[PDB]
Amino acid sequence: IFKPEELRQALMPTLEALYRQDPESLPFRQPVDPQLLGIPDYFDIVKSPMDLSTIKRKLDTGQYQEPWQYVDDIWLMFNNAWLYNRKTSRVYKYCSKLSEVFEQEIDPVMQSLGYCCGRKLEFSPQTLCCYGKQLCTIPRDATYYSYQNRYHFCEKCFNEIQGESVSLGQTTINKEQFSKRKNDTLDPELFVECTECGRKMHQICVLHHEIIWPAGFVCDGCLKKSARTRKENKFSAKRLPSTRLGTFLENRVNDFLRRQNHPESGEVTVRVVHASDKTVEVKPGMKARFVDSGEMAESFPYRTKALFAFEEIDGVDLCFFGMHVQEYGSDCPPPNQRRVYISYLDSVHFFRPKCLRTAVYHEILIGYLEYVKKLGYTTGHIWACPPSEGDDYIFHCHPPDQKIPKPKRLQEWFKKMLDKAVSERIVHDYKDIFKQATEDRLTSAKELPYFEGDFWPNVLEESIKESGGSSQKLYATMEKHKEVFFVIRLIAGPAANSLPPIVDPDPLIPCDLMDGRDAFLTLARDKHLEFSSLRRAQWSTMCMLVELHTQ
Ligand SMILES: CC(C)(COP(=O)(O)OP(=O)(O)OC[C@H]1O[C@@H](n2cnc3c(N)ncnc32)[C@H](O)[C@@H]1OP(=O)(O)O)[C@@H](O)C(=O)NCCC(=O)NCCS
Ligand SMILES: [Zn+2]
Ligand SMILES: [Zn+2]
Ligand SMILES: [Zn+2]
Ligand SMILES: [Zn+2]
Repeated sequence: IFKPEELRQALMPTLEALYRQDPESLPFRQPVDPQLLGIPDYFDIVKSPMDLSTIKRKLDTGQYQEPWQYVDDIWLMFNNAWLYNRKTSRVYKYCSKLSEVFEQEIDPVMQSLGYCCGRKLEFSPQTLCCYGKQLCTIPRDATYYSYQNRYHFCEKCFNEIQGESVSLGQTTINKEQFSKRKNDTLDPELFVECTECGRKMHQICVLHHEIIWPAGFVCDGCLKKSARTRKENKFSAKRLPSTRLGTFLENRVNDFLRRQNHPESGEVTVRVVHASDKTVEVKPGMKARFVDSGEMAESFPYRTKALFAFEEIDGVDLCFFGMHVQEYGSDCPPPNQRRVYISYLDSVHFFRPKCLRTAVYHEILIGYLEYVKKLGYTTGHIWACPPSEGDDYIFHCHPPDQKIPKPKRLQEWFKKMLDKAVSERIVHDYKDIFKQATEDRLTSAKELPYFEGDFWPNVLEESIKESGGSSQKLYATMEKHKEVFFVIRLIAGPAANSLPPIVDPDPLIPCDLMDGRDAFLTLARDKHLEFSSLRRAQWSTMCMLVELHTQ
């Protein structure tokens, strides 16, 4: 509890800053009189009225015990006006102007009072899909229909359907049973209370995790007064178990950074966090065509691995790169034998120094190619596909100012990586899929490597059925999409035919969270672990690392 004069003296200047906005302030200076103002339904919408005078009064008369209560009322006033008035209206835009003045005023005042910040924070809104169509989606603030907070429909494709009954999966629900609502909900950030001074701070600002510091949160202010420091965070990236692969990659990266000798470079940590054996099954079209006649294996075994790179930024771990791979060993049947495929990779653009970021991503990929080559994998495979809009390959909720490359830029990026790999004599050469097939004198679809989740298994299903029994347009399909599909020769020619068994020295690593991309995306979504800002990514990394350490 601060002395009421202490609060008044500190906060009143922020309130005056709003008052002295003419004419913007005027609509907010006195309690809304619904009838006088010619608006009867105001209290049907606004259930907790608030205005400057009411706030001034509570402030003058010591009704606030702590400054966030003042901030909450200010924001209640603003949201009341944004709620009742149209986006295009006068009062709405006035309100917006006041809120901007307020945000700028309030932040340094709150910090003067011993707080992390004075900002009002809320999480990004989740994207709502549609059960009506494959990748239909609902837009923020626009109206939609939902059932059991589970089945949602865009206002268009909801009214599309003839009649008054919807079908969810095989049971039938009257339209009247759906909720009509706007996608305008934003969840506030959480606070944690200093156990000594009692100040409430943003959990993400102070990075307090209950598992890491179970004794409780104590702010930096209180710690410094008694010359204390937080107990060490033992749930770090560095303390995750090492592997031969992780070590090899991180040595390559850090040796590169040391050669560059750029100011303010940090050490990179690379960890393999999952390794398990899986199988890809041939889909029904291709299986009817070639498996049932014994021309192709019904399935192919591979090892999947997930790996991540971390850097320390402002004293804290930051996960900035992630990748999953499929590795088809020497025991695997043709056509997949001794091949690696990149399932997906992703990044969060906070790496320092910026001007070595791309270089470092390339070093990770070149190192990985070099490593599997050494094990006796002959060939790498890359599908250059950027994420579609609003999908994330690995990291939930990217920074809005992280641009997503289009296909031509992404293709060139892989080419630049591979060209460096060739000049280092790691990659022998590489070709697009069409040229490679030509060189291999390929004649049938059963000869194409068959990877989990890849383009070619799906397009082959489509092709066989379109042609009513089918390979017919295979060269044409390859030519058409060729720029997107890289085939990378690690071990060339006669040497590729007489190799010893592939023996991976690294053990299996059971981690369900990292068995493919879905589980970590789901976790992140369910726990508001975004990678959309430096501070949120630092929080999300901290939580990810606790999860990886605790199993
Ligand atoms: C693939 C990836 C690691 C490469 O990123 P990168 O090497 O750091 O740099 P990019 O390819 O993003 O692009 C480089 C520059 O183009 C800009 N840029 C990227 N796309 C752009 C676009 N479409 N329009 C305008 N500018 C663009 C970036 O802002 C960057 O500018 P800068 O010189 O200030 O750094 C990263 O783009 C990523 O994680 N992307 C999303 C996932 C993805 O595309 N995965 C592919 C799966 S195969
Ligand atoms: Zn804060
Ligand atoms: Zn729809
Ligand atoms: Zn404190
Ligand atoms: Zn530089």
